[PDB]
Amino acid sequence: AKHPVPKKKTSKSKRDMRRSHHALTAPNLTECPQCHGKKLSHHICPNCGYYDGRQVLA
Amino acid sequence: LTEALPKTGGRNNRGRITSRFIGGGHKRLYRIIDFKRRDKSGVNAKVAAIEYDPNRSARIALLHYADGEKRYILAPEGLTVGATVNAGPEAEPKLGNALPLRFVPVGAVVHALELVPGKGAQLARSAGTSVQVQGKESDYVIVRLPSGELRRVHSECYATIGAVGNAEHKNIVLGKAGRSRWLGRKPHQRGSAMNPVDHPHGGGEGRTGAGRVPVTPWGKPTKGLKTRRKRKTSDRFIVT
RNA sequence: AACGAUAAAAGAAGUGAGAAUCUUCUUCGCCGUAAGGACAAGGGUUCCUGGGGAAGGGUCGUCCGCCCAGGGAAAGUCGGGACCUAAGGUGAGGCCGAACGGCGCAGCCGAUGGACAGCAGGUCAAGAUUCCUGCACCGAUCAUGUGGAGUGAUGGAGGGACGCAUUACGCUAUCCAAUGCCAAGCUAUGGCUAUGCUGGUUGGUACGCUCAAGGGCGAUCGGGUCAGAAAAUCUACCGGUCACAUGCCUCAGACGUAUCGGGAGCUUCCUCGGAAGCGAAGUUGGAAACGCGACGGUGCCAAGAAAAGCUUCUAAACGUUGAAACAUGAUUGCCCGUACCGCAAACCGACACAGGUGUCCGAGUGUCAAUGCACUAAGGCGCGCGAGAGAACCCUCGUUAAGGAACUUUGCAAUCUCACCCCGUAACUUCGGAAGAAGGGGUCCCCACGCUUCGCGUGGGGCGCAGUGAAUAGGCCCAGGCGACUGUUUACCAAAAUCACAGCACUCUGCCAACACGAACAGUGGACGUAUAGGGUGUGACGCCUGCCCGGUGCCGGAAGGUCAAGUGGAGCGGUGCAAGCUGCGAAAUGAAGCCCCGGUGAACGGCUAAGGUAGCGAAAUUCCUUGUCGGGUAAGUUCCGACCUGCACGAAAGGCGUAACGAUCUGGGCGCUGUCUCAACGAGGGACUCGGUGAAAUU
RNA sequence: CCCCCGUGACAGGGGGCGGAGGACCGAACCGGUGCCUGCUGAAACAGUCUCGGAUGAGUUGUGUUUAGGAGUGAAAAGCU
RNA sequence: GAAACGAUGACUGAAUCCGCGCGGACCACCGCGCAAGGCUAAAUACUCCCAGUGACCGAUAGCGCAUAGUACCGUGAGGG
RNA sequence: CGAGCUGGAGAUACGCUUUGACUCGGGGAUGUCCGAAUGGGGAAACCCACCUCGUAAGAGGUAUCCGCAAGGAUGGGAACUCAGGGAACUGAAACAUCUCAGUACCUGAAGGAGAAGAAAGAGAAUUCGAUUCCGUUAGUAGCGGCGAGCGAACCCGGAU
Ligand SMILES: [Mg+2]
Ligand SMILES: [Mg+2]
Ligand SMILES: [Mg+2]
Ligand SMILES: [Mg+2]
Ligand SMILES: [Mg+2]
Ligand SMILES: [Mg+2]
Ligand SMILES: [Mg+2]
Ligand SMILES: [Mg+2]
Ligand SMILES: [Mg+2]
Ligand SMILES: [Mg+2]
Ligand SMILES: [Mg+2]
Repeated sequence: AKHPVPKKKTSKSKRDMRRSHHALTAPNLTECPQCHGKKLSHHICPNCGYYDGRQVLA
Repeated sequence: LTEALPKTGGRNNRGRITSRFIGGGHKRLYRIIDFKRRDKSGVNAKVAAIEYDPNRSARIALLHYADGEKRYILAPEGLTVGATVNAGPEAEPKLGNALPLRFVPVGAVVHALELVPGKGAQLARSAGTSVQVQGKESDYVIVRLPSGELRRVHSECYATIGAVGNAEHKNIVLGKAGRSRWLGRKPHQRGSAMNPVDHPHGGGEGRTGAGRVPVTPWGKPTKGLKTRRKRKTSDRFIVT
């Protein structure tokens, strides 16, 4: 059939214990010095399109 | 070559394969032949041309009767294009002339012989087939059939002078299979190649044979197959 | 884990709640004898338009072949039926059968075939040989005229009516070239200024004293009835009379004139995009069919549907005072199919699946040719997850020092070889072959000169490491085993040394043939055959050959006798009744095929007791011992070759021995070449790894 | 088939021309040799490459016939 | 089986009322019956349908179906 | 029957109805095309005809099997009935007669039922008086590789 296969149902503890590293990491947010709405570091502020001056439209 | 019937291939009877093998072949048209000749008694005909007929092992001649009507007749060994032939009791013991056995002298070599005065020819129709006239008995005549059987045939039955044509089936070597295919199916399939299930010979561990039997039941070499029949009495000396 | 081919994609613009994915634009890359286009089958509305956005879509969707609504499909001439017949089906009567049912002459059903009248353009969002415009043709009923007497079947005959290969002449479709014509413009990077560049370059019909290959044809009088059931003026058979080349009849197509059509583009309006109006040129030359002229020519054996329409005839029958045939105008025009996909995401494969699917068309350049191969037109696609990374390991690849089979079950795998031309070419042979044997040289460009080109030959010069410069593209040889040979087979582990084979034999069968299917005295296959034919079995081209043994088995042959069934035949025994009777069982002898018995038969089962192996082969596809023994080849040889004979256990049509040629067979050897190996390395791609989206399975 | 030479017991040998073949090479087409890949596949039998036939015992559509101890079979107990 | 009687596919083949069959080889007797012509209600079997009832079921039960021979699988019959 | 109706359908609109709708009970008249199917053909539901009457629309007929003709049969039925034909698994701890069983199945005819039925009978009393069904007789008598196993009938009691 399917050459290598599992030997027992992996317990609720053991199965969950594995997901101990699946913990999503929330973005490190900074507020734009202009338009004042959050933005990700080293990127352009979504709201105005500023990044010292204005680059992107709307 | 002139106004004939359509021959249709068929090797299975009312549905099932009856006569084993038989299958390929270039397609043929049936030529209507005058075997009896009886109604053309007294009237002479001229040999228009000898011809090819793939239905027979012998060649065929074309007769043009004095009344107009043409008939395909069997071609005898010797008959030339443009030779006169007549039917009826009043006829020469010369090539092609059709006459009954009483008027046929002793020793005269004939072919295309009936069995009942009527119906038509039923003996010596193949190539080079000859009937020896041994002698007269009563209203019957003793004759030697191509095989060597001495049948009592009534002197009232018609015949044609001479032996049949199409030389000899010898320089006819076939050659390679396919020749036999452009006629009838893969031939003689060995029952020894078969299986216990298929044919008595079949089985074993190599090449063999042990009892000597045909497809279905019987026994193949030497075993008289004739019945204890009526026609036996109208026949003297069989073998070969 | 996967997201279904390694044919890419990129950016810009738009839309939208939301966009890698939908739209438009410009690039890119992929197919192009297809991955374009046209049918058929099959599917069924999937086609178009306008909406939608649960589910379906291997991701996302604003999108679709999906959900909804509306529409679209037009025929006297295309396919089919009102026409015809094949295989087959069916079949009043007729033949068989426990039944139900099985057969069957005529007839009837049945396209896969025969027959048959329409072309060219235009154009919905979606149909077009159907609608529309232009100009045709077909039959039918009648109307006016012509003509002035036949018309001619349910029957005759003629005719339709037929293969395969090879091929001459002319031709178009159709394709190429140009300082031919026509149209638009411009070009600049260095140049060109047009003799450059790009595009187009004739389709339908009518008429002609125009060119024309090829193709098709004999006419008439008479006689015999004995032939077409009969008739016939028709057809056939025989005869007489003008039949060589000529001569009639046909023009495939080409040309000219006209006319309708189209035609590169051009012109306005534009409602984000279409619509209406206009319209230039038409040349010279080369190629060219599987289409046409056409039922041509020749060669061949394996000897190549039928029926109707159709053309010719009389029988009947109506009428000669209104014939058929012609001509022109009116009229007439039935039923079904027709959208759409259709080598595929709409069909069969459970899937939007790397498979399968019959027919047609399928351009250009280069290339002996070509539907091959590389690029490419028209046209159609990038294959419905994506983005980074550049580990192990996996697949699919490229190169590799020296070595070159040492790998290994085995050169398995992969190299090498590769086309066309020229030279050259063995053993052996069945005289054909082996043979592309082997081996060698060439091959690009330019100029001159020679010829038969689409090019080729000679001479001289140039360039590169290299000239079939890329793609398609045999490695070869020595010996053996088996089978002759082409072929065939285990759909899905066996392609072979199996089966078939031409050739050989033994044998059975006399025709309502043996033999086979079958309820059957049916019917049929064998066969519309007839022993130079048909069945069965074995062997297996060809060459030389096929020994001995008939006791057992089987087949064929004999009868002097033994055996042996029902039945004929009743001697004798017994039951009951007073009795005549009525009753149970009943020998002898006679009574067929078989079996015992005698004889033969081996290309019958067989044997090497009935006899003990004739050649020929032999350690073999057969051999235990065994890696027999000596020789060969190797540095070394359980295999291979060759002798030998001690054949555990070869041997003559379960054929013996040998054989040229054949082989995706099997074994052994050599040359070549090589990552098969010493012994691995580096490089590419696709997974593997990482993010975002969708998210299985055995197992437990 | 037409021309050319040769007579030892000989056969044909040469040219022309023709256009044979279960002939060759090779696409379509029909097939399935060897390896690898695939092996909860793209796929209930395939893929790339390589290989066999390729005017014949050839391939193929449509229509129709033969079936369960029955059919069919260039013969494996194959296919139905 | 000592196998009567019915039945009849094959060959045969009679008596006619001091006549014929029967009574479990066969005989005598004793006893029961008139074949070889037809017709014939009712009591019995069943439940597609109908009505009534039930120590019958109540949605994995009960019909397969709270309705469906449908969806779906199969060329098909068939299955569901 | 006596006020509602306009089917499930929950759906709006037009309406109909005490001159008695609707629904219920009972007759009729229509009834396309297929289907025994029946003019002929056919891949059911579609093709193609002819004869008659008819102004076209339209109406009727054209199959065979019996008998003069009236008139009768063709096909369809859940099970039940009878007739022609007639398995195996299984039991016999194997299997062959036997069993399963004249069961399953196929076929023909038929009806509301059928079949059977008026003693050349049952039978042992010189008793009975057409048939079917139930009880019983009775696992008796008997059959039987006398093995597995199969198994009556008269009498009597009823339904009729
Ligand atoms: Mg027939
Ligand atoms: Mg990736
Ligand atoms: Mg990083
Ligand atoms: Mg040898
Ligand atoms: Mg071979
Ligand atoms: Mg081969
Ligand atoms: Mg992920
Ligand atoms: Mg090749
Ligand atoms: Mg080859
Ligand atoms: Mg519940
Ligand atoms: Mg139901």
